[PDB]
Amino acid sequence: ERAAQTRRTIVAAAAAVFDELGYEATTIAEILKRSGVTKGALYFHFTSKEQLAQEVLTSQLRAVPPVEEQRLVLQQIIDETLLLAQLLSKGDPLVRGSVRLTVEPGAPADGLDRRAPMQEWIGHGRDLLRRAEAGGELLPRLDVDAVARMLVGGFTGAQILSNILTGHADLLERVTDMHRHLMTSVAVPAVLVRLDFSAERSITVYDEAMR
Amino acid sequence: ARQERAAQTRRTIVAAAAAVFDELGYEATTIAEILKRSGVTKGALYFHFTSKEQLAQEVLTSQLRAEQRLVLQQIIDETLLLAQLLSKGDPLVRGSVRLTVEPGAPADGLDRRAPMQEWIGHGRDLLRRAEAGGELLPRLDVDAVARMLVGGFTGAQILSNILTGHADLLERVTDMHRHLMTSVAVPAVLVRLDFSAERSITVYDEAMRRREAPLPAAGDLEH
Repeated sequence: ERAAQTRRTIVAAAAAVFDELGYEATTIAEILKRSGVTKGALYFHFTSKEQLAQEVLTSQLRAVPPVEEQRLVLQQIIDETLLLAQLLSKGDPLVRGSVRLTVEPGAPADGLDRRAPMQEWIGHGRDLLRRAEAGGELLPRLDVDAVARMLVGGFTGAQILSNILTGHADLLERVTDMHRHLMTSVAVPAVLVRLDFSAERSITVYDEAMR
Repeated sequence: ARQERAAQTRRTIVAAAAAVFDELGYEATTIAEILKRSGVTKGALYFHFTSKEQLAQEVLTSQLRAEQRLVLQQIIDETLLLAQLLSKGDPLVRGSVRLTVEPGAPADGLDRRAPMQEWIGHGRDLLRRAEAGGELLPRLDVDAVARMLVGGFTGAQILSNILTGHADLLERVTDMHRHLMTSVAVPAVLVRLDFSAERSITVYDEAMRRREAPLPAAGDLEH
C-alpha cells in the first residue's frame, strides 16, 4: 500500500527536527506540525519519539540508495562513502539527523541505543571489505573489522571537523582526502592506482542513484 | 609571590571549568556552577577571563600548552597521550572533546572554530618541521594533512565511545594514526616511528607526574 510513502514523509520531518533541535528538545507534537500528517498516521508507524529516533539513527547506512557493483570492490566502498558525503553536503535530512543523533552527547541515560545502528554501519563496511579481501584487493594481514572502523571513523572525523572549520563547504574534499589517504595503507598498489576518487564520478554516482 | 599564586588559581579555574563543560555542555554550564565547584571568588575569575566563551576556548586549547630525533614522533606522542588522558577521564581532555563535538548552540555563543584553528596550526607547524628535516613524502599539503590527523583522532574517539565506552580507545586512535602516518611519512622514517602502547604508557606516566589537581591560591578562595 502507497501510504507507506507517508511513512517516508514522517521520517524526513522527524530527521529535520532532530537535526535542528537534538533528541531531548524534539517532540512528537513538533514532528506532527512539521510533517503535517495526523496523530493516527504517526502512531500507525511509530509508537514513540524513541523508535522514531532509532529509525532516524539508521540513515547513515539505510538512507544511501544501493550502489552498483564495480570491477573493484574498493571502488564500490569509495562510491558509497562519497555518496554519503554528497547527501550530507546537500543537507539530506535523514543523513543530517542521523549525524546529530549519533554524535551529540545525550541527556545522560535517554534510553536511546546508538551502538546497534553504528554496529550495523560498520558491519556493512566489514562485508564489503570481506569481498575485497577475497578478491586479493587488500594488503595482507589486515583486520577487516579494524579497517571498517577506520573508514567510518575517518568519514565521521573529517565531516565533523569540516562542519566546525567551514560549515561543510570543504566536506567533499576532506572526506576524499581522508578516504584516499586511508586507502593508501589498505589497497594493494596495482589496485590503488585504479581507484577513482574524482568529484566527477561522485556526482554521476549521485545522479544515477537518485531514481 | 603574587604571580605564581595567580597562575595557580588560573589553573584551578580552567580544570573546574572543564569538568563542568564535560557534564553539562557549553550552554548549560554557568560561571556560577564553575565558582561553586572550584571555590574561587568571582573577582579572581573576572580577572583571569573575559567571558564564559574565552574560558571554554581556553579549555579547548589547554593541551596545546602541555627532544625527539623525529618530529613525526612528536605528533604520535601528543596524539596517543590525548587518548590515554581521555581514556582515564582526565577533566581537561574530557571537557575539550565534549566542547569540540557538541552541536552548535547556534544559536550558540561558542566560537569552536578559533581554538580548532589553533590545533590545526600546531599540527601544521610540526609538519613543516618534519618537512625541513626530510620526514615527509614529497609535495604534501601540510594543512590538509593536519586536518586529516585531527579529524582521524576525533572520528576514532567518537566511534570508540559509541561502540565501547572508550574501552578500545587507544587501539582505535593508534590504528587510525598509524594508517594516516603511513600515507604521509617517508618509509625510512615510518619504520623508525614508535606506535607501541609501551611508549605511550611511559609518556602518559611522565605526564601524570606533573598533572597535579590544581588548587586555588588561598587569597582567591570564597569565604
